[PDB]
Formats: sequence, C-alpha cells, structure tokens
Amino acid sequence: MDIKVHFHDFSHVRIDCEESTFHELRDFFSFEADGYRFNPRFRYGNWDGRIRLLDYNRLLPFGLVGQIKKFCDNFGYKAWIDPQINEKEELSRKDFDEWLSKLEIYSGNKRIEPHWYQKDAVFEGLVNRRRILNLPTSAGRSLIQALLARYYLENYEGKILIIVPTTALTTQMADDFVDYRLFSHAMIKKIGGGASKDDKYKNDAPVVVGTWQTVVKQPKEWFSQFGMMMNDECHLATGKSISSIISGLNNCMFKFGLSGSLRDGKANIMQYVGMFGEIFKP
Ligand SMILES: [Au+]
Ligand SMILES: [Au+]
Ligand SMILES: [Mg+2]
Repeated sequence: MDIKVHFHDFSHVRIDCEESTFHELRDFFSFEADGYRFNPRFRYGNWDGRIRLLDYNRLLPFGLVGQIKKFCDNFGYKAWIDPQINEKEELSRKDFDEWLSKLEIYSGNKRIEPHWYQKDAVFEGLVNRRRILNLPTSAGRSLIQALLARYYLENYEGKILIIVPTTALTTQMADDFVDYRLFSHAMIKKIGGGASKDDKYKNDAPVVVGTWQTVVKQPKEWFSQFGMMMNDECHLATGKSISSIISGLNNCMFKFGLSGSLRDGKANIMQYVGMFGEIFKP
C-alpha cells in the first residue's frame, strides 16, 4: 500500500515506500544536532547539521516504530506493519507473579521483597520488550535490573549487557546482583577499568557490565551476542555513543533505559526512544 514496515533484526525496522514519502519520513525522523556550526562537517563538509535517524537504507531504529503512526496520520498515509514488530512477551501477570514467588531475594542474610512498583516496572518491560523505565534513583533500580536479567537468563540463551555511568558502579552492580543471590560472580564479567579483579577472562559469563566509554570501543560484531541490554541513567548517554553501538545489537530483543531525569524537552529525545523504546512511568 502506502507504507510497509518490515522486521529487520532488533536494532531497526525497514521501511518500504515511495521516494517522495521517504524524504518526508527522513525529515520527520531528524533533529538539529546541538553545536552544529562548530562542526567542520557542516562548516566545510556535506553535512546540514541535522541528525537523521532514518538513513538512506530506509532503516529506522526499532524503538521509534510507534512514532510512525503520528506521521501517517499527518500525511494521510496507509501502512502495514510486520506483525513480528509488535510482538510482546507471552507472560501473563499471573505467571509473572508465580515466577516472582519462586525467587529468594536477599539483603545480606535477610530475605527481602521487591516493591509493587519494581514488580510493575519489570513486568511492563518484559512484556513490551523495550522501554525507557522512568523511575526515581530511589526506586532501587539495581533490583529491577537484576530481575530483568534473571528472567532473560532463565528463558533465553544469549547474554545480557548492562551499561553503567562509571567504573565504580560496574563493581557495585555486580556486587548487588550477587547480594540479592540471583547471580554468582562467576556469572558476571566486568569489562573496562574496574573490569573484574584479575578474575575476568570469563567470557562464558552471561552477564557483562561496563561503562559507555569501554563499550563504544568494542567491535560491531561483539554486540551480536546480547539478547538483553540495560543502561542505568540512560539520560547521561550521548547520541554519539548510541548511534555508535545501536546497529551492533541486532539480536538484542530486550533493551531498557532507566532514568529519573528524562530529556523530554531536548531535541534528541527521539534517539533515546529509538534505542530504548517508549517511555514508561510507574
Ligand atoms: Au503508520
Ligand atoms: Au533515558
Ligand atoms: Mg516518544
């Protein structure tokens, strides 16, 4: 018909349409880069200072599929969306709660229970596969992240990539996961600076934890091994980092951004939902 959106791995979807609608879509999914005018690619090169999330390969970051409806409504377009794109996890709230009740989570030697909002956030994320979980730094996000990784670990064979803001937090995240008792250290590889003690060299570990600066220096192919990826404080991530590894996560069915400070009024908010999915506030 007018627009046909096909599945194309878990990083992007492919759009089929006319050359005319393509240019409309290309302008629609673009934004002004902050600081262009100082960029020599604009001052002397072929760049117009705008970031295009829809490339000429007609590929659009997965997380932005939902926004295409805004477009089609505006230009009166009719579109078919590959059903595989809107696919949700077959997990009923009933079975989720059942799954949660079999877990024995701890805090030192004292057993603890996740809060209702933590349970809701985890459930929302799993069912919908990818979301920007908008929760306050107090929402004890490490447990939300631990539950999300545990779930994936039990149901899929890939690996889990967790991106944190600093090397100190890399160690803290790994320690938290083990304190909960949902994971053991042999199961968590820390990469980069505080990258495990001399302990690493554990490339069989399902969970990989690092910072953006380390992660961005990895080969594109390195990201194919991940089925789930999380970035705590995703509002601190740059567009350069995101656009740098997004295509590499072609098998990353689950993707989550956690943040209490979203960039609602920033021009680039578009590429955070393109990388992490729609926003969800508990
Ligand atoms: Au549409
Ligand atoms: Au974010
Ligand atoms: Mg949005």
